[PDB]
Amino acid sequence: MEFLVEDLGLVPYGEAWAYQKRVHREVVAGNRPPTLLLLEHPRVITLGRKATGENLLFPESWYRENGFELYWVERGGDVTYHGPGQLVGYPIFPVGREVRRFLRQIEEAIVRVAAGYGISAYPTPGYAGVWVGEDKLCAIGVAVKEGVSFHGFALNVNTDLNDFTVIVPCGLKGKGVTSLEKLLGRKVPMEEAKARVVAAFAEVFGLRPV
Ligand SMILES: CCCCCCCC=O
Repeated sequence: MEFLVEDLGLVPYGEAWAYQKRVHREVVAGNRPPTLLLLEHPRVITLGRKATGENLLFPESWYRENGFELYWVERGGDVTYHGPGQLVGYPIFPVGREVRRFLRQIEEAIVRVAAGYGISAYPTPGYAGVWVGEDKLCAIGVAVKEGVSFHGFALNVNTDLNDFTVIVPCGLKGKGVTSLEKLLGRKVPMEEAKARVVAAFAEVFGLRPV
């Protein structure tokens, strides 16, 4: 019937990760409703299941020297970047066995958010995440353990898109990355993007937000 939204604001990746795991435990135990965490991270690169050292353009020592944190994680995908101005959403939801369906629902929610801004976005038949033309507006990479999801999505609102140039994803993809700011030619308030994401999730999943 319901999902809980928690706005964590700006939180370091490591502690936010530990929080994800604690939230996940409670949902698995049936002691917390499905939970959508909304937040930002300080500049961080994460390397998922498919990731290798060639997903990094520079040596990894360079990243830490230049203001990035770097972590190896168990989510789908290879490399991604999170940083200020990017709305990171961690839906920690009792999805069961239907992971592909859950991914499609996240995609749909993001497509709805973009539509609210007058932007035509699509999952694309062939590339993970949500795209506007040849550019990726939102990365998506989930993990599921004991039938409950963690990690999630990363919607570019006012992201510093220049920070993506130092990472080199592998596989089938479009040409670039984009943000609501870049597409609209002006910054979009983070509090507003959060509200619209909540509204979109409520609609797609058919749950009332608390
Ligand atoms: C929380 C968003 C994670 C997105 C990871 C997708 C990377 C694709 O290869």
